[PDB]
Amino acid sequence: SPEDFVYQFKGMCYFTNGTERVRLVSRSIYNREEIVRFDSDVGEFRAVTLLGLPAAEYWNSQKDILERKRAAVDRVCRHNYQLELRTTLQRRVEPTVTISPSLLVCSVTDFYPAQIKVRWFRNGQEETAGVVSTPLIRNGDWTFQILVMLEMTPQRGDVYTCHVEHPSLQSPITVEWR
Amino acid sequence: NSVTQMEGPVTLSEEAFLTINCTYTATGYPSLFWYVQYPGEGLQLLLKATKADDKGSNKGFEATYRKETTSFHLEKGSVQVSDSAVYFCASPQGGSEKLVFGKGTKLTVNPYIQNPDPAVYQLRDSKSSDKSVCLFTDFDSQTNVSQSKDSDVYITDKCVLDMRSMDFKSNSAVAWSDFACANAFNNSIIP
Amino acid sequence: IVADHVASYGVNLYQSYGPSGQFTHEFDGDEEFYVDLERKETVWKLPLFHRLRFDPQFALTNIAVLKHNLNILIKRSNSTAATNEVPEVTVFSKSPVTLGQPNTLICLVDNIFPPVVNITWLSNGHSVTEGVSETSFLSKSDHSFFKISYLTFLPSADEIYDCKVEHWGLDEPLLKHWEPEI
Amino acid sequence: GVAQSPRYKIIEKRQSVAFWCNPISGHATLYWYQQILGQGPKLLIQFQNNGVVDDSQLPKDRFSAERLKGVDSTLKIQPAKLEDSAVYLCASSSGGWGGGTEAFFGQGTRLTVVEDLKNVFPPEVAVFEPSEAEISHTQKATLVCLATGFYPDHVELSWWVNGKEVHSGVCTDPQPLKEQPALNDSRYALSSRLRVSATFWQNPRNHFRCQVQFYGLSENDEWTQDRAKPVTQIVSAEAWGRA
Amino acid sequence: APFSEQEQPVLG
Ligand SMILES: *[C@@H]1O[C@H](CO)[C@@H](O)[C@H](O)[C@H]1NC(C)=O
Ligand SMILES: *[C@@H]1O[C@H](CO)[C@@H](O)[C@H](O)[C@H]1NC(C)=O
Ligand SMILES: *[C@@H]1O[C@H](CO)[C@@H](O)[C@H](O)[C@H]1NC(C)=O
Repeated sequence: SPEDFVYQFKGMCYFTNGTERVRLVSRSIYNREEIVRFDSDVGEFRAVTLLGLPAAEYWNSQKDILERKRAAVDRVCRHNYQLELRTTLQRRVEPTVTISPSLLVCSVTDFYPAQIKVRWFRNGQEETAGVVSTPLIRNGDWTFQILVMLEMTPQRGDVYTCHVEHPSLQSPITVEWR
Repeated sequence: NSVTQMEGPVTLSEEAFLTINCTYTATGYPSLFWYVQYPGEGLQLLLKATKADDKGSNKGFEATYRKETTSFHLEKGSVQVSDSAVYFCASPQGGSEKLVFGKGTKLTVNPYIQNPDPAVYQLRDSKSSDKSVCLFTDFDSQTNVSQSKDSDVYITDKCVLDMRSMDFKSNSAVAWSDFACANAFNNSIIP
Repeated sequence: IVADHVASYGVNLYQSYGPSGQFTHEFDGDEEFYVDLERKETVWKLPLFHRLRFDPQFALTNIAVLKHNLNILIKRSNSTAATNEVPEVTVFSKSPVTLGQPNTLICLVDNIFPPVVNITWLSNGHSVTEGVSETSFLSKSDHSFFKISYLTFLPSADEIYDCKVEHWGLDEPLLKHWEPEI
Repeated sequence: GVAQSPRYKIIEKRQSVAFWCNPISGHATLYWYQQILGQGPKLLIQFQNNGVVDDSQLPKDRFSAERLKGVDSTLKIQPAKLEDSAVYLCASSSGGWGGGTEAFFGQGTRLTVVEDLKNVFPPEVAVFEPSEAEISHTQKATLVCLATGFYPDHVELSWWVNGKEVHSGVCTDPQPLKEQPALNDSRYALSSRLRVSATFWQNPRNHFRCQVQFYGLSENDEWTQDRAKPVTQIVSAEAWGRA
Repeated sequence: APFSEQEQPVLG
């Protein structure tokens, strides 16, 4: 293994309720160690690691840098959110949902955004015993997929139903399995 | 572009209140600047406001970044004759924040001439003694001079000199070039 | 930190190995665009139409400040190198598999550090270059990275696929298997 | 601050010029502006580090700039158009890397593009002594300096009492006068005032000197005409105290 | 255009 020295910088913006509560955190990282952090709720630089102490003590002395960072939550975060409000936040793609055993699985694939709740029905009554669900799988191509399995005792059962709700669905999707 | 300044020259007295309007248009959250250019010098940064409700202050000049009116008006309570310069409103625009300047506003601050003593003296060369120059001094700041009607007669525009050691300021103009001093400065107010 | 939406308007990366670097914008965990630092070119990844524009020069000069700070910090740490983590690989399809219906195989390599790795696909034990693509290094809260590789494949009863990742934390080229259960 | 070179430059109508600029150490952004006579700085080009970021207002027909290694820059104009007579400012800014976006300006390069290098002549300067009238009337003495017959407007006038530069009581004209206004390459004339008390002018030890610094032709500029080559020079005029 | 955050240089 050859030696490698990494360095990272992350200007991360946090949005809550549109642009009501917006918070900027610019993280300077040596390898995996965040050394200096500019927290917009703090107002100035704060060293997190011994390495970041001379960097934070210097940046805090420069008045021009402080004014830029204190205004970056507007100049960067809130500005980009305005064009984010016209592009990615408008993106709504409907999930494709299928049912197949391997245990009964409900394959909900290719949907955006991430907020999604799916429920299992047995004969009309919501079967909640042994419904193991999977994490939210990020495909990395601006789509998500989630699998939901159910411990099914099928003998003399009639019609299992998968029921999913999503922000792209005016009326929720229902697909059954007789 | 994206920054509109107070179009036109401004002239004020030695203790007047200076106000230069400047408005911005650009979307987003831009920074706003004021640059000064004293006569015969380069552009200096006077003051700046980086974000909302920040007020830049320098040399007695003040400017409040006001989002409610998209303004950034420059103000000074007691202007001075040394404040005579050109003032530029500037705001960086575009994705790269290029500093683009407005038209600018020329400001000349005339002194308050307490007790005028207008006179038209004749000053003669220190090397020869047959070429001379007419000099108009100690006139009021309201007094104004104009270029002579004759094409081959030169008159300067007035200028303000201040002898700080004695707290004294006075205006001055020069005429040189058949005419004489008594009728050289005429075709003006000549109090 | 809790928020409705979290964006990384500047995941800046520079390492001494190549030397190489990376500049991307992330919103809610997905990659908006990256900047090819060698070609000085912005490459967008938005799944929409947009007339947006980003000057690639910002990336080049931002990464330059990173290089400046990195060299000074390698010195102030008595030369502390990056410790190699063990990547966690997972292979899965994008859509449910139907015979003859073109699909996409996804290879998620998680917990990558340092940000250096080869990801290739094998079909029936042999290498494949047609129809493979990947994402940039996406950022993680613990300041590691994860990468996702894609293989467009045609489901059949005779094609077998493996994902071959290589990292210094492995000491052995990992192969994750996947078979088309119709 | 930012260093620019040259300070003044004279070039013929159909000819080339190159302006050099060294920004403040470590500043990413670098601008070239154009300021024509009494106007504002018109932006020509903006550099990021070594890469051009904005050049929408750069007339590529003759204007061109470069910042190869991302530190100093050079702006070139070829050929020249008589409309190019202006002050070419260079400015640098941290651009957000190390400081703010505010730009720090250099001295600029005053370019005067002439019709022919044969209308370039230095100034003659004379100083005129105070009048006996005002010394008994106002108890003050006014000296007058007059630089005439120079072209172009590349002059820097200063007063010097006893070898020390004086600014108190001094007053030069903001703009010169054309000898013959209709002429477009007309020689200029400039006046200035220095005021002192009656007792100061009446001291034979007080030496009044008016320097006007002229900036003219370069070394390599060809000059044949019998009139002395108008190289950049200093022309002075002096006076002494008397009673 | 999308703005982006700028990393600051440390003293050498
Ligand atoms: C969201 O903002 C609205 C204002 O439109 C406010 O009334 C509401 O309380 C906010 N929601 C929160 C604080 O959770
Ligand atoms: C590591 O650091 C100390 C000083 O901080 C020095 O004494 C030591 O020799 C260094 N050696 C190595 C191998 O890093
Ligand atoms: C990737 O492959 C190249 C050549 O194929 C090799 O030199 C390099 O070491 C590989 N990367 C890793 C992390 O093993």
